[PDB]
Amino acid sequence: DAGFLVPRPLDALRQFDVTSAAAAEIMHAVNDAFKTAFDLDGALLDGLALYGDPRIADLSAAYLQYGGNVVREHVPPGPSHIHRALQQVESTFMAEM
Amino acid sequence: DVITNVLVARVDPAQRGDAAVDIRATHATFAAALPVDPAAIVVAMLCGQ
Amino acid sequence: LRSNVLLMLLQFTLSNLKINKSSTFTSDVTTITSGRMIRAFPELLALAYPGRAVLPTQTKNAQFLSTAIADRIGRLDRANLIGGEVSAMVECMELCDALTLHIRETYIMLLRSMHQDPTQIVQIVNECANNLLNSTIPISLRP
Amino acid sequence: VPRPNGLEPQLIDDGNVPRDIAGDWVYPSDVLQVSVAVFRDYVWPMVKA
Amino acid sequence: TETNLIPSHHYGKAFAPLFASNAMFTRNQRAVITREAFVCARSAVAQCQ
Amino acid sequence: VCMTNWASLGDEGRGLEVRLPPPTDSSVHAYKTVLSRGYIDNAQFNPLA
Amino acid sequence: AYNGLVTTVLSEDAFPDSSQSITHLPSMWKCLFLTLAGPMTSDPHSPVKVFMALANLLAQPEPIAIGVPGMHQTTPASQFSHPGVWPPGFLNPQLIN
Amino acid sequence: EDTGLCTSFMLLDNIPSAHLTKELIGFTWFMQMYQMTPPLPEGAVNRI
Repeated sequence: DAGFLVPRPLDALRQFDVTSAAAAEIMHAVNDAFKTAFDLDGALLDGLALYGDPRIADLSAAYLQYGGNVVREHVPPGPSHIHRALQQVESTFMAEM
Repeated sequence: DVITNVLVARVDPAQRGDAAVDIRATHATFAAALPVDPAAIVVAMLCGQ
Repeated sequence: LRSNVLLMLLQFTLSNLKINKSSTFTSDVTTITSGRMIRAFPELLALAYPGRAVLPTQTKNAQFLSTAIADRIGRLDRANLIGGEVSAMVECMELCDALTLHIRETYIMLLRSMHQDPTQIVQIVNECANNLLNSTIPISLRP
Repeated sequence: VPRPNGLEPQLIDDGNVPRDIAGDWVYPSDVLQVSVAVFRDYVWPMVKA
Repeated sequence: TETNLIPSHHYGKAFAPLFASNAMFTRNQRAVITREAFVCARSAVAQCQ
Repeated sequence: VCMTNWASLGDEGRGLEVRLPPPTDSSVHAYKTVLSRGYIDNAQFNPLA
Repeated sequence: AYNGLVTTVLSEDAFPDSSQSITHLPSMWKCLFLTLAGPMTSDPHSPVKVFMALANLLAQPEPIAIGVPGMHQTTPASQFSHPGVWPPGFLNPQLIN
Repeated sequence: EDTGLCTSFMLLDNIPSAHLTKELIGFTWFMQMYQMTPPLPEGAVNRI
């Protein structure tokens, strides 16, 4: 119910506050829906479900120099298409469940 | 200016609820330190036509 | 009796000189707690958390459990440093009492007193060896 | 809560006060799930009548 | 002695298997129990007298 | 009834479907994807997930 | 090419041990090969891991004041892994007589 | 390491409640009747 700010149309569906241990099994079975559909080999973003917090937002990489400097390179995804397709299915489920 | 660490942040550190530095922070150097033999590099530096 | 009681509470103190170790805090998916991360041990799970009880009929021990505050259960404040590693410590509210808890905390305090940083252990060993052998301790956060 | 002298076995309100069954209740789902062993024997037989 | 020896090198090799283990602090860890047993005996004798 | 690719005619495509049964039967085996393994029967879904 | 993901470092075995002095002949052939294979590695402390590897050897022929607190002239040259441990004599040779 | 509830005072029942089933029933609901181990122990008198 906290975390990242996506438009959530499924919201009256009762769901408890997902902690980091429970967001693993959500994130693991979503990246297992891309390895079954597109049949990739190798990691394909599943690393995000085996350690650390799965509620990732704005993934970024940085290096800390010794002289008190840190170069964050924020890499966000550009246009997203399946998520644009998912948000219309998720807003049709609340219309016709 | 010599780089000390390389960190991957799932969420930028101003907004993450509980600090979770990347695990690569724990390593002594800033990457996977494979050792190399300097007496094997120095053969390929002095020979090699 | 005083000499026998003091030699019994010495055995009460010494048998409690342990370190509290954190097991896994699995979330509760059922509707009894719903989301508050309890501590799944096997017949001790229903004996450690009286807040998670089912009270079908108004019995005298279930009359007391009706006043149990529902949020005061499970972990409260996971203090984890490194993402992907073990947490440093957690603050839970299980069935443990205060008297035994106080003894256990003191034992943890004792270990902390006789513990030095890695910039001190290498400054002890290299001085206990008269700098014949000087050693390197890596400079990265051992949590 | 069952009462001893034949007085009907009532159940607990929201504010923890035993009100009688024969009325119209509003069981929230969570409650039904943790009391279906006592829903099925006391209040739901007072539904079918 | 040996002819060409370095006394800061020959001791660095001979004291090598000593400090490679944490047996140097067994005498240190034993002292923190000979203390706590001593106070809890002096407070156990003198609380009976 | 939502039976995805019921009228397909191309190739295998992607091994993934939501073949919901009609509501005369029980449509419960497609709502136990995430936090519903082991502790639940094959005739009920967890409403908290 | 993959620097930052994986950095090759000099081995902790082919360093001359700091107890050994430079009068030992096969302990300077380990230090000669260390300097020639110095810039080949992508370890950013390979200046200090090469420079202090000599200064471990002649640590009584040429005694020096390694100004970092905690690190003594004989401290082995695999210890210098952080930029705070770069000795101030190395950063400016005017502090070395 | 302990890995257990750091308690030392076990709530026990030394005098069990009667499982009376012919005369005078419904007065005593054992927790175990519904298949659950009760958190606080049930007995006529529960000592510590």
